[PDB]
Amino acid sequence: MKVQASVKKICGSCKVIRRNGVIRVICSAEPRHKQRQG
Amino acid sequence: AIGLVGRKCGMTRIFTDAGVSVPVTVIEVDPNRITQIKTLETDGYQAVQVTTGERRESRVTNAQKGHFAKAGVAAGRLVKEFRVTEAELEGREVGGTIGVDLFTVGQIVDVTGQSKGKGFQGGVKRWNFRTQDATHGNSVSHRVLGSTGQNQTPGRVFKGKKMAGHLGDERVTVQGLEIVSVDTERSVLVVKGAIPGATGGDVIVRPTIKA
Amino acid sequence: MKTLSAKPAEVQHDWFVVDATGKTLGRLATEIARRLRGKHKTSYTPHVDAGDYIIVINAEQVQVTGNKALDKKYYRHTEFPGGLKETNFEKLVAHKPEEIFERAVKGMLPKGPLGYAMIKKMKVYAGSEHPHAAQQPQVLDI
Amino acid sequence: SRVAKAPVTVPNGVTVTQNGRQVEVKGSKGTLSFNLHALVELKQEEGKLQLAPAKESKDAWMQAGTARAVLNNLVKGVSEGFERKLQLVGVGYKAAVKGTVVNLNLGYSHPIDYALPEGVTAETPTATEIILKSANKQLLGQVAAEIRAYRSPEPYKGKGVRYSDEVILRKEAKK
RNA sequence: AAACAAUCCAGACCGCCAGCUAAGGCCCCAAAAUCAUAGUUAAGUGGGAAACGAUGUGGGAAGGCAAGUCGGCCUGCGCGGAAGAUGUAACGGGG
RNA sequence: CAUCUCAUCCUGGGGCUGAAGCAGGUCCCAAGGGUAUGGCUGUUCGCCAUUUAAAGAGGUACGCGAGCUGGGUUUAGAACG
RNA sequence: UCUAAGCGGGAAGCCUACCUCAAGAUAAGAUUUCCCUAGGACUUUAUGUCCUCUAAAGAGCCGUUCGAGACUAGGACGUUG
Ligand SMILES: [Mg+2]
Ligand SMILES: [Mg+2]
Ligand SMILES: [Mg+2]
Ligand SMILES: [Mg+2]
Ligand SMILES: [Mg+2]
Ligand SMILES: [Mg+2]
Ligand SMILES: [Mg+2]
Ligand SMILES: [Mg+2]
Ligand SMILES: [Mg+2]
Ligand SMILES: [Mg+2]
Ligand SMILES: [Mg+2]
Ligand SMILES: [Mg+2]
Ligand SMILES: [Mg+2]
Ligand SMILES: [Zn+2]
Repeated sequence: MKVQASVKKICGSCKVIRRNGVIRVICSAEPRHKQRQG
Repeated sequence: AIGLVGRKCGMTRIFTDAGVSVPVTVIEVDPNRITQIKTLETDGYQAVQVTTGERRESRVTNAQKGHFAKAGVAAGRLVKEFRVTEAELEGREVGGTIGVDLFTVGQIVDVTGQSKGKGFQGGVKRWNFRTQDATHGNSVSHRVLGSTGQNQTPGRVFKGKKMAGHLGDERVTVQGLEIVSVDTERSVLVVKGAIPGATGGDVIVRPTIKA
Repeated sequence: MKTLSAKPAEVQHDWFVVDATGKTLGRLATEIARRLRGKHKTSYTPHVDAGDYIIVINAEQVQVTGNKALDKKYYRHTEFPGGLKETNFEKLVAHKPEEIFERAVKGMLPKGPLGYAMIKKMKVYAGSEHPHAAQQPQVLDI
Repeated sequence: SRVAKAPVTVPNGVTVTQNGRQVEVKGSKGTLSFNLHALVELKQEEGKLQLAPAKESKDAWMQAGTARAVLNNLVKGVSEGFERKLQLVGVGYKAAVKGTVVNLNLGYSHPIDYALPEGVTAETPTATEIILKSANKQLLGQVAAEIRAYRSPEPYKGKGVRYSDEVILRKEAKK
């Protein structure tokens, strides 16, 4: 998980999510793309 | 937890067959007499009140005389309560007697007593404070406190600060001691180790709370 | 002629019971404090306690809006070097509902001997039953 | 809102009642329930459930679209249940249901056991395979996740406890 | 305006248990609307802070394709970015 | 003799890894407790020796002389460049 | 699609849990037991005053002292010891 101020898609398998007022990025292809805005 | 009230009689040793010496404290138990049973319906909680010892009738007030005569028991030297449950309040009735056979050899107990009083004591004894230089120019400051604060922030001494004052004479409980012997004909318990107080003071023995 | 003050010996406090089931906390507290001070009486005198007795029942059914049940904090300090203590609204309401009304209403009253004497006329109970059946309270629909 | 605005096919035997904000189903596998949100209406024909919004707002369509999707599963299950199957991969791992409590051996120093809840049942064809079967789909998924969480599958040799229809990432560890 | 020489209103000759207003205000502390009408916010935002990030949500002028769907601009109000030392402590408080 | 903060040194819980294992790197959560003795120099610091799970970073009049010391600096003597 | 409705797991941290204090907690709580049951006038007419009678349960002063103690407080005993 990368905790960043600027989170965004990286590949075509990145999905942008909103959980509990936190914007996240989840990727089902490779787990090194997980991002959390913080 | 139901227990016994006794008197600390002294400290001894017991050699075992393997030659090991075991330091032991002897506790004398005059069998306790049940003076009252408190229950949820009239008190709010379950307890067994107990007296032990003896008192001369010229030192028992008329109120305590009536309270002791309401049961069958004779007046003892103190009265004490034990918090219990039912399945522990099973066969206990006023005019009953609890003896040393409540315990067994190899049981773990807690013993509470009143420790010895040391009077007004300083920081070195009360809180293990360190002393200052003895001879390197030190003037009159050997067992003194040193600093007690800061400078105008916060501008006060904090609460719970460690200073000189009265030491000892409190209620102290020692957990985890073992029963070494239960002598029924002399009515004595012997436990392993040290217990708080002086010889002759009132101690309370009850099963261990940790288990 | 002149404006007369109410005599404490002529004051007559009355008894009322108010049910708190499903009610906003502060919008009830303002009414309770206004009744405790006596502002609803034409003999109101700011230096005299001409208020009324209030009984609150079902104190553990009082409500808050928004996210305050989890987010409203109650604080305390024991006056030891680090003794700040914190709790919730929802932990405190299922465990001590009397203190929530105590704080909410006492913050809305004066702060002095007469304010201490007014808060004594509020009686808060968690359940549906109170012990003051001999005083004959009225149902105040606040 | 395509999921709402559509009806579900209620076969015979299945029974639905609405005494309150509750809706309970009764078929052959068992009996279930579903509380409903305060902005949804329900109007069955005879075997055709109808979930509608009340006041027709943005939130009500979203609430009805799931009110439909979950009771569709309730009625889909009480007649024809649900089945999940887990596989154990790696030598030594083996599971065998002792009556109603599952005993797993997953490369530990102590034997693992899981006590199932009342709903789900679990059977054992061979050592390296478990099958759970139930009428509640949520509880079945929960039981599957709870058993999987013991030795979740690893990416270097694929060992562990897996779902059968589960895609496992895989790596090699050269230098 | 919590408290606050230099800000806002206003220039105290004395007395009154009379009346109208200014700045600022009208749920309680604490005087006066728990006033009326139409909207926005869900963040206690209001009641502290940037580059930048994002299918939050309301409004507007247009486009491409054939039960609609796609993504683009202009905008109202919000979200993240947001760590400090005695005690809550960045609405005076209750709320 | 202390007291607080967290931008966490150890211990506790995690995500990613160019993560086989053991051990690492990095980021997140976490302030409950703990967090060396010596040689040199007035030293704070620093270097070195030997330990430890670890030898954190800071605020408090660079905490603390109506609690102690007085080695440095910064009165009066004397000398060198 | 872990969240919008609904249902979970999860830390030396938080609340309990262990020890000690604690109803001046002025909201001053509870339980057992013990003690006090005489007459007259009288007017600022109400828990009103005045004069004889009475003096309980108990507490303290005092004494012998303590493994209790600065002084206190606290524990034991005072001839039936
Ligand atoms: Mg002594
Ligand atoms: Mg001197
Ligand atoms: Mg000396
Ligand atoms: Mg001050
Ligand atoms: Mg002013
Ligand atoms: Mg007013
Ligand atoms: Mg209105
Ligand atoms: Mg941190
Ligand atoms: Mg050194
Ligand atoms: Mg040497
Ligand atoms: Mg200094
Ligand atoms: Mg000097
Ligand atoms: Mg000179
Ligand atoms: Zn990706």
